[PDB]
Amino acid sequence: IDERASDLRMTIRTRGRSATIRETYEIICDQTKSVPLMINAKNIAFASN
Amino acid sequence: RRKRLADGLSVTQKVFVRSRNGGATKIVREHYLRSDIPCLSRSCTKCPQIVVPDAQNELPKFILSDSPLELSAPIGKHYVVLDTNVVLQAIDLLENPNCFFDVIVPQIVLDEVRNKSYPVYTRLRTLCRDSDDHKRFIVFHNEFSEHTFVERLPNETINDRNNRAIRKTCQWYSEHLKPYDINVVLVTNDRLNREAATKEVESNIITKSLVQYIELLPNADDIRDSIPQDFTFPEYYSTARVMGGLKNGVLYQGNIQISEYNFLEGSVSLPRFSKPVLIVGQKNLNRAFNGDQVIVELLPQSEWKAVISDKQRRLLAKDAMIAQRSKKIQPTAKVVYIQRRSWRQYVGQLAPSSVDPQSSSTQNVFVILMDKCLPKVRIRTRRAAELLDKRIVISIDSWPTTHKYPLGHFVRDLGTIESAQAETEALLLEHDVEYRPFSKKVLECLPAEGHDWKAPTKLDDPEAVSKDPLLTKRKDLRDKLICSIDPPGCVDINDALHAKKLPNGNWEVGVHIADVTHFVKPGTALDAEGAARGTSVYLVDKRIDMLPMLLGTDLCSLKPYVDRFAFSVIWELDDSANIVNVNFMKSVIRSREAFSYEQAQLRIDDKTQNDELTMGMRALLKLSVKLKQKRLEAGALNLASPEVKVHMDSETSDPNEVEIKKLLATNSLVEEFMLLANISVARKIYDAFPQTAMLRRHAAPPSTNFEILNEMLNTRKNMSISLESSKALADSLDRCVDPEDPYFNTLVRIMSTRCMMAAQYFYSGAYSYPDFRHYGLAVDIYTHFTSPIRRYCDVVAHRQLAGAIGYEPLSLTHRDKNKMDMICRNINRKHRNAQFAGRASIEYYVGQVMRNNESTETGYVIKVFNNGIVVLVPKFGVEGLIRLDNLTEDPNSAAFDEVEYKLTFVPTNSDKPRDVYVFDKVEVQVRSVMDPITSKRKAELLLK
Amino acid sequence: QDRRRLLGPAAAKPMAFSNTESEQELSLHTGFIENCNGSALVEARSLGHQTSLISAVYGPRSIRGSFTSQGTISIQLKNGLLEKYNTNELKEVSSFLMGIFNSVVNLSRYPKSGIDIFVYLTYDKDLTNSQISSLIPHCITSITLALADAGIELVDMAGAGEANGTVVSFIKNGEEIVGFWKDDGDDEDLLECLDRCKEQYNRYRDLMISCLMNQ
Amino acid sequence: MSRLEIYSPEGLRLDGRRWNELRRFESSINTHPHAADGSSYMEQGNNKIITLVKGPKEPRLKSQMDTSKALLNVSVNITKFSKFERSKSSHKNERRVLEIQTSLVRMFEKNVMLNIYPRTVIDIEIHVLEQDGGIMGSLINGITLALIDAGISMFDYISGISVGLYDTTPLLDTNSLEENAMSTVTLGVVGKSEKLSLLLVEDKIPLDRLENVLAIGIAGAHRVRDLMDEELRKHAQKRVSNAS
RNA sequence: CCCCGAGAGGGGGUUUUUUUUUUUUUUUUUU
Ligand SMILES: [Zn+2]
Repeated sequence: IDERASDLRMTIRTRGRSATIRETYEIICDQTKSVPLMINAKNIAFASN
Repeated sequence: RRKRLADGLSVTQKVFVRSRNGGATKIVREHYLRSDIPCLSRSCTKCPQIVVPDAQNELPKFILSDSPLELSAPIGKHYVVLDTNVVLQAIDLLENPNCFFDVIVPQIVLDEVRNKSYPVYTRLRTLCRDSDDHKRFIVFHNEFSEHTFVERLPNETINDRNNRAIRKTCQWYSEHLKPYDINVVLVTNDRLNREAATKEVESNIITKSLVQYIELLPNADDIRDSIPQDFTFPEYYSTARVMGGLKNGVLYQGNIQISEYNFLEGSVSLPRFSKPVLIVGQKNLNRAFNGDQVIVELLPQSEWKAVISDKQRRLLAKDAMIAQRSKKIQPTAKVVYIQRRSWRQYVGQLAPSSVDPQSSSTQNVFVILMDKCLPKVRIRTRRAAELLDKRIVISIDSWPTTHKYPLGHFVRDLGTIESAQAETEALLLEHDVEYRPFSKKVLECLPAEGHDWKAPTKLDDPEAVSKDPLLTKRKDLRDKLICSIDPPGCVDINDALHAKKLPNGNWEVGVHIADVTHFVKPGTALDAEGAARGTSVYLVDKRIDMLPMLLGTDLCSLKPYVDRFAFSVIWELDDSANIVNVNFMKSVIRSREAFSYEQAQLRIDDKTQNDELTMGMRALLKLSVKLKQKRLEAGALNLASPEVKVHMDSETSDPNEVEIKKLLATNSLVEEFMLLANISVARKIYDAFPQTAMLRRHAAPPSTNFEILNEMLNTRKNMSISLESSKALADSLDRCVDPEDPYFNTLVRIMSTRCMMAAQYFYSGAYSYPDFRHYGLAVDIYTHFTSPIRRYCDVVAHRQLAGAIGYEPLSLTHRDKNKMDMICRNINRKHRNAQFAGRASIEYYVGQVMRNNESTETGYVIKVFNNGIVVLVPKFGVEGLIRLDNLTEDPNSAAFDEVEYKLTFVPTNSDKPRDVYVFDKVEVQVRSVMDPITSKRKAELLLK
Repeated sequence: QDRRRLLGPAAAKPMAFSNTESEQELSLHTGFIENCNGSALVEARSLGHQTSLISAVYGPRSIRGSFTSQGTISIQLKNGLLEKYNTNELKEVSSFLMGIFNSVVNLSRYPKSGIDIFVYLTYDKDLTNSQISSLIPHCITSITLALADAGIELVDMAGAGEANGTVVSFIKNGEEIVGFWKDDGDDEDLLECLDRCKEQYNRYRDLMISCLMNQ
Repeated sequence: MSRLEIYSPEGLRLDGRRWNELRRFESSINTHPHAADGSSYMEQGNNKIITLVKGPKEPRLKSQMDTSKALLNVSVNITKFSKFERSKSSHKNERRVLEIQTSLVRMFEKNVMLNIYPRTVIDIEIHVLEQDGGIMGSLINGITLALIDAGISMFDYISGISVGLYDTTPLLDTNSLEENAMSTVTLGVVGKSEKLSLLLVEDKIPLDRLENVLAIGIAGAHRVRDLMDEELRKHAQKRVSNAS
């Protein structure tokens, strides 16, 4: 995520009272870097009928 | 194009664009052009022949007088047509009883006023609706009339078309009223209108600029004062800018607080920020008032006290939130727009410093507003000598960047200062209390019989049942022995009690409340005004009723010796005051006797009378003690604040004596059964309407409120209040008593009352069941029901109970969660305004008693500070402030210990270091003096 | 979400990434799908864009709807694994392809029959570190191979070419045109496009015949 | 809570009409001769409706064929540009629309003599070009006119109308603004009678006010019937004059 | 009950697949 994205909370008003929707952080995927999936290789079964 | 219909009606296309949320929408509505629009004039002899009846089969009334205010030629008799601007600016002058009697308000004007100001539009409609034999306002639908309707010419601004539309109406009115010799005067400040008239190509029209028109009236001098009017503030932003700012998280709106201790610093409550953002400076406050909803912009971090792009401003916002958590430096801002002004008519007095007695022409003066948190206003006037020592009403016109002070013009002359008439009237309208007499539309909702109204002898009589089909549900309790226990001069009786002993050993207790619902019906103007007032205010002087005198003092009032309708609640309870069952029913009763609290107590005391009535009165007292005891055991609170009663001499109108009201056992008698009635009704109405039940809750007091009180107690008197439970708070408050001074316990009680949360009305759908809790009474549920006449909340409760028992279906307005929310928020505000106005009334009269009198009275120190002390005088019930300068000699030698709340100093008439702690009983010389700046009668106290 | 598929949780959001003339060669295979009557695999690699699409012909099979002296043909393009196109755009190419093979397929030999041709845009990689125009000639190649592999009579080997957003399909040694497609491109460049596409048409036709014979 | 004068003390509404007056009601017959056997273009206020009646004709599928009566079908196309704010999604399969189509069919099944057209199909296509309140009533009038133009036998006219209830007051022929500010009742009245083919109440109405609202609607619907009948005889008379 | 021959002949009365869900503007009581 961006360190300090300018987009913060969004204020929504009710009938007299006020409320603030929580700031939604935009998650971004790395273009290059990646980690392998952690599969329980002991559990991988193969199919036959 | 334009199409002609069969009725002689026409239809065209009204198309406009409305911008919403950055959107552009083309709105198109059809616009019908009629031919049957009445002029609404008494003189007219053509319109009544073409007029048609309303949905309710009622022809509209022609109200414009056939002989209006006659003015020097060539005006003669005349009607007044208003412009949009003159309405927005001088609405106060338009409500003045001494001018503007016959006024025509064009539809196009009414529409523009509605869009530009909501409130002014309502006040203008009220003038139309409220018309009498003194003032007459109408609304001529010029846009709907084919004769007066004009359409936009090629290359013409909407403002010029509308001005031409108004001008077309005046011409139509002029030509239409020629046979009746009634001219029309167009009151307008606009430059544009005159040019079209100067040519006078098509028709003539008399138009006077607001000021120019006033100078043509017989009473010009009496109404001229009501005419609305390197230093430079930064201009407010344009409207588009702030809407985008709020949406982009750059600008923020909230309510601003400005303290009387510091006018150069304000603070706004923002939702995104934890601690309130400070606003330092006079340019930064930007002509903002206390309580105003303002839009603020965060100042650079270098402006902080103890950017270009929107991205940096949002980063600044985040740095501001961080700084608020650190509590080292606090962020500041500046107001750049005023969303909603808290402006209202303002009461003040002319400052003698800015008025020159030698001047004969018009001069500028200053008026000191009664609000100590508000600046002064400039006034243009000629009668500066006649308004010198009087309470006046003024209204603001503008506060631009290039003027150091706001500009205002006078509205009314209330009266001289320190007079019962002027002070009471100023007192009421400052706390927003409508004291004006009920309008004709209100009084018309009253029974046609009048004061000779009477409950039917037989509840099955054909005539009576024909008029009232609900009369069959009405129970008959006229055989019961009902009596009312109220103060001496009480004419508006709400509650009535009785008691019988059932053959099974149990007691039959009946609380009977005035049946106000039977007279006030939802939708009527009577109900409308009733809801508006919320509650009737009680003063020593007068008594502003919530309902008309005919209704509240007689028809609904449970007077003795007469048959009166009532909503009755009957219990069957044992000797230990335990409810076995309870029934609610609308009934008809007849009060045996209207006792006074002193008169009722003596009857019981004597042992003189064995009469069935007195035997029942004694029984009620026996039940009340049992009932009160159970509440105390349960956890009921016992707070106290017995305010003084201003005795008035029969001989002299002016007040001279101040006594204290004593609580008799009859007061506890009535109180206990009123509470019992309210509780049972609350349970019943909530069971019937679980989502819209008019109830009343009381929040539990926070620990923070008592931490300061327990601090002073544990330090000085070495005591504390538990706060664990209501019963715990009551027990610890009860044992909080000093043996050397009995009043010490009373002082703590009246002081621990100030730190209680305000009880409020609400509807059962707004909160959950555990939130229905009433802390001060220790009950799970509670409501107001016993006083319909003086409380509108009871009226709602009555209607809900009637639907609960099946007497009559509950109105839709009391089953709408939205409508119920508006009723509750209103009566809550009216309730606060009632008590404040009531306490202010006591303040004035007591202040007049001590006006020219000095007496050594008993005082108690309630607040200790380094600038002085605050002592309370229980005899007069007035708190006073003794400044350090007038407290002792050599202010630099005096010391204040916050830990012990002790203030040591050397008295002016002595030289011995005296330590004055808190809660101390001290001798104090009382004295009253009106401050030459605030014009408020304050009580200067000198200790001894 | 959908009651016929498993699309996972609704609050989930797809992963979005961030930042921190040329000769053309193609590969051809036919008859590897036992499920249908005819199938073809067409793979092309050039510059910064490779394409692997699969065609499948189902027919001639029964037609419920109406009597017919001649045969009826339907073509449907399906999006593949990663690259995606608008459904409208796939429908448009389908219509363009229907017009072409309604000029080539000997419909007279298949009364009251239906020939349903499917083209799967399986793997279309865009490696540039309306793109649909460059895929059109490969579709025609796949459908032609699949139809011939199915045993459906063709008047002539229909092929095509693409040049600057212009696609034109030829038959009869490039003498005549069975379809013309043009998006974007330039002005008065018709003659240049026709020549360049005919060169691709000739090359594709030779490789197709070579595939239908030797393989 | 409405800040606009829905019903002013002067007895005038936002558009200028009183309580009791219908909105410009302009009918049009034989508008699409090359597209349908019967056609009508309705303009009731700002409402604009094209109605096409195709049939009686051969069913496209023999599976769906009744040997005792004709099959009556109604499809309402509320266009995405009918309302000031363009709707993003289509309304073709919207439950609200399916109910409308079903409602209209159930109305005319008991009016159109389907029994005299066995082994045929009557398809009614409707296109709503513009919408501004009382769209259901306008849909009813459009079908009745178009069916008559197609020379399809029916027992009587079916006139549609809407009536709002603002507070106590009853408002004939309400528009979009009035419908958003109060509950409305849609009434279909058969001919000049007091019999209702369609009674539609979708919002809250007090039980005591309902009978009076019905009374207003029936009276107003009778006027709609007269206007429809008037315009129809006018179109008829001219054709007779020119043909004969 | 229906069509074609003048007399117990003949011909017709009408069956089956395709594509998901939203929806309008400072406690308490009597005053
Ligand atoms: Zn007139």
